[PDB]
Amino acid sequence: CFPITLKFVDVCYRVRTILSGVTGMISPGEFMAVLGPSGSGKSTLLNAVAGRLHGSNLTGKILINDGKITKQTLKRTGFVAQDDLLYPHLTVRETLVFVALLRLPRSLTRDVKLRAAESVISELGLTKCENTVVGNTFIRGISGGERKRVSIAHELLINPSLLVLDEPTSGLDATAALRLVQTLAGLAHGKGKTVVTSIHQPSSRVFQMFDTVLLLSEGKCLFVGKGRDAMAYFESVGFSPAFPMNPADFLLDLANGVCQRQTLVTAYDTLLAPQVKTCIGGITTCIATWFSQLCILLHRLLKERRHESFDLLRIFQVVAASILCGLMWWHSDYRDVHDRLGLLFFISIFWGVLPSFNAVFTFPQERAIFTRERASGMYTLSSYFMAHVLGSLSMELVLPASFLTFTYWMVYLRPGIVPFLLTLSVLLLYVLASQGLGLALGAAIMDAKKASTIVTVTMLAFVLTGGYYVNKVPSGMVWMKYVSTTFYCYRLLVAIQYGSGEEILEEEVIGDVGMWTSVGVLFLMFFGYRVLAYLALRRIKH
Amino acid sequence: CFPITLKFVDVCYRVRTILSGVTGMISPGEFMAVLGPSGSGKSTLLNAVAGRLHGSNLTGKILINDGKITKQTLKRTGFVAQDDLLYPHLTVRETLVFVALLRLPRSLTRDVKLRAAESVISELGLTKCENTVVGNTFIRGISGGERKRVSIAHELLINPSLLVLDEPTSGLDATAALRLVQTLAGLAHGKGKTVVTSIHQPSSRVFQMFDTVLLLSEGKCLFVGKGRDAMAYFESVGFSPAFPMNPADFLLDLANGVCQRQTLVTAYDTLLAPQVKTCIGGITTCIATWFSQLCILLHRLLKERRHESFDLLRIFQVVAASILCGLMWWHSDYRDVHDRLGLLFFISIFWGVLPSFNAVFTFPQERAIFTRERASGMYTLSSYFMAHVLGSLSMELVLPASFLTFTYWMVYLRPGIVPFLLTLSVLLLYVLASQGLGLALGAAIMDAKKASTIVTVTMLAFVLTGGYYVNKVPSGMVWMKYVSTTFYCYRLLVAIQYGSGEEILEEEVIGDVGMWTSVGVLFLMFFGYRVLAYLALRRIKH
Ligand SMILES: CC1=CC(=O)CC(C)(C)[C@@]1(O)/C=C/C(C)=C\C(=O)O
Repeated sequence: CFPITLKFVDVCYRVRTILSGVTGMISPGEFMAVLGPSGSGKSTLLNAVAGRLHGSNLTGKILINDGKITKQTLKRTGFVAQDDLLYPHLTVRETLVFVALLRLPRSLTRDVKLRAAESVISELGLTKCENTVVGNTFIRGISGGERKRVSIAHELLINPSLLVLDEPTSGLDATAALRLVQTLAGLAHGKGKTVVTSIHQPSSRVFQMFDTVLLLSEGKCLFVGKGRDAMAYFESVGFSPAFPMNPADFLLDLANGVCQRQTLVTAYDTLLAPQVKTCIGGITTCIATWFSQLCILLHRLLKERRHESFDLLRIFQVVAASILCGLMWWHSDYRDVHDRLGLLFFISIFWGVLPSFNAVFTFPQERAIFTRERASGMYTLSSYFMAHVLGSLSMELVLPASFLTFTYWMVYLRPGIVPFLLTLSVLLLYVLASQGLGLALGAAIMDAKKASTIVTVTMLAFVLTGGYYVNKVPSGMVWMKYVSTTFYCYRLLVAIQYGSGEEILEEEVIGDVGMWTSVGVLFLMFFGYRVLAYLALRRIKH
Repeated sequence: CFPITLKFVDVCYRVRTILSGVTGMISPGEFMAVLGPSGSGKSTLLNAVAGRLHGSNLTGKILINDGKITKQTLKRTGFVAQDDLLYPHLTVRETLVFVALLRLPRSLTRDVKLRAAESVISELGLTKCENTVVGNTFIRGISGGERKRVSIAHELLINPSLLVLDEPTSGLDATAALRLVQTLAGLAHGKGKTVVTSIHQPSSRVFQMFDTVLLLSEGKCLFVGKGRDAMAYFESVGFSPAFPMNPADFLLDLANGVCQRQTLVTAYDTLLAPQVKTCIGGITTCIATWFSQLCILLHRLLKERRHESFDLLRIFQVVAASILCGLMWWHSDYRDVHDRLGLLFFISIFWGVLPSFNAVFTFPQERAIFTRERASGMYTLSSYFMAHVLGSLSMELVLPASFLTFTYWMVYLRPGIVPFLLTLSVLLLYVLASQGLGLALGAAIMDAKKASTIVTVTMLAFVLTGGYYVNKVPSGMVWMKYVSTTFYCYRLLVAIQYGSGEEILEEEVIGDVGMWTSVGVLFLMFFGYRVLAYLALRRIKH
């Protein structure tokens, strides 16, 4: 009930000039294709007419519906990008319901907000595959011609009226590239939209689906016409095919100089180009809509935190370490101290290296998805950060709580329920204070290979200064132990099992720092590493 | 000076039947294309006519030059496969010289064996790019249209006369797919070869380069003719295009039933198919040619072992560990034993975990290249295995020999040159006996992710039983220490630094196993892990 008339009369985009003099207008109900050679600037004319390149070095009068490009007339414009950014473990129906709860406004009820994710299922051909998982090339899911049809459905929830795609039929085979163009011509004809696209190398019966074409040979345009008379035009200039050929291949051969392009630029500006020119509170509301954004993001990512934590090779490493501790220290005796202290220091190494090494892969693997979803009005950074914080400290407390229950009663540590719940609490605090070091380095580096070798050097300096290997620290590096997390875990485990002398009586048992000082620093390192992981994600200003 | 006439009259290939009734003959000097839909069995007719599918379920009379397919008439047949398997760090000229020394026979001199790798450089268009490295999508090297032109040059060194390619112009852009077909039509015309290929979706002026075509729609063939009269044939049956279209797109549309295929199969067998039927010592020699194969393989892989060992993130981890050992134990004193024993056990952990973790990535990353090169008469397994054994024990002795020289003289171990060359020898033997555990597990599993978690569990059981953490092993797992490599390294380092009492006098200093028993087991584990790594590569029978 509201059409749209795109009209651009612009001039060059100097980075060399990518575009130089292009022009043309698009009416409602008109499926248009923009085709040229590779590296000719057809990915820039689309990207600058949806409103994503402006200001610095782009001058022109790209005007939308006899007006001006505005934030008001930009919510009704969907730019389907070239690559697909989806979560693998979600199903196709769960993908489009979680997106529908974030894109659509909050004034609507939750009965039409998931009804409008149901008609988009049937408007495209996504009805047979609404229960299989999406997957990737690791997880066997939907086909490649349907992942593109989901990404088009991501942009049709907001009901746009100018849909600008960017090479849709690239990578698709011969019969899904035809069927995807057939349903895009149904949107422009049967619904009234203004679909604009750029096909790389169209086949012959894909070129019969177009209503308006546009050539681009390194800047300047050669033909802006209806498309059925693209061959009747070029024979008036003196060009014709010498053998039966695809019409989209002849006029794409004319663009890069191959004759059978100096006289094509000149004849356009004198015969065809001066013809289209003639047609020219907010207090208690912003709190409750913050927690509404957080409850949706904990349910999207719940299947992703479960695959990341409960991997079948991370279970085998904990099962294999829980039997070796239970067999080398089987039925230990408490009055030989040098063995009991080596049990309590292996636990501090093992649960400081595993939560901290696997946490550097969280943010580099999702920085391409996040920066697309953020600049679409779905969520800010403070609610995407607090869904990885709260979603990881609920799933990472399952394997160390099962390591210790199986081990504590075979290796014969202190009996009773009160020295067991103190050993469980110090261990689970040391797990949470140790993956914050992984989140702080993985978000300040943004490379999973350069940050996996700095977190290894960092946890090497925390082990050697933990107080077990070297006893006489050489008077210049005594400060090095007060910043290591392994030092504060190991001196708490010994204080629970032995206390302060009086029953074992070598003053490795008697500590030097304290009992409450060691737990007040592991909370300072728990909150202090999630702040420095947020200030490094704020630093990437888009 | 020896042409070849391929002639196949075969019947079905039942795995459902992929092929069912195809036939046809190819003359010398005739560039032929085999085109059909995806999943129609055009990758099987090529793969079975070069001589790579036979015996079990393939029956027919595929005969070469009025004869029979034989090992004699199979050296002159080059099957250029679909994917490219090249080493990245070699240049294009060094790639084709190392292959020319292996493919060509040994009776020739080494003046024409690299002259025949020089004319193949100029016969293809590989003259401008004969000095840039090959690379991959990690290392910036040659373009994608030239990596295919190197893989064609890999097969033209032996000078074939029947060149069978398999989708060459797949992934290439619009103007390198044309230029690659133009030089393949020059081999069939200007040299006299018999080029057979299968193009996926040819453009219009690529289809003008063909001399003979063949359609395949799920088994049976529809047209075997000259190609220029493929449109004059189908109008005699009653099919014609309704709009101007690529001729390779009309008759590929007829294959999968789309009309504008029941009457096409019937009309072929009655009108066109009964027309092509009417035309129907060794003792001292095998030693010296083993070492000649080994000297070529150490020079191919020398740039690959250098990138695998001297990576700039593996240098930083050794530099960062050599300063922490030199600063925590700076100017150590020899008469406090509990600190000196913790220096000697960290060294045993650090150089047992690093050579053994990085050795499991050697054989899984090169099993696709090796099984193609082996079944081409280039090398056997015993000379490919002894080039990874001898090429890795020369490059892995550089970082631990520089760790110990910087560390031994700051941490103040025993003075003199004779206790230093004993500490260097025990360490370098423990490095070589530890990567054999990586080569044994990485060649018995053939997966870099499943074998990286078993080598971590294995080196966890070797640390806890090494004799440092637990002193009183609980009487049932005392056997577990005699198979760990860390136990035999750590008890040798202590025996060099302290001897057997008499100057420090706690019997952790006095050993229990011996001085020569501990070095005779580290040679048994040095030779015993390269045998079990060869018997697991012999197990993959092609
Ligand atoms: C050998 C190994 C494999 C694992 O399972 C993880 C772990 C961290 C425990 C370890 O790296 C052990 C390291 C040890 C014991 C000490 C150290 O660092 O000085």
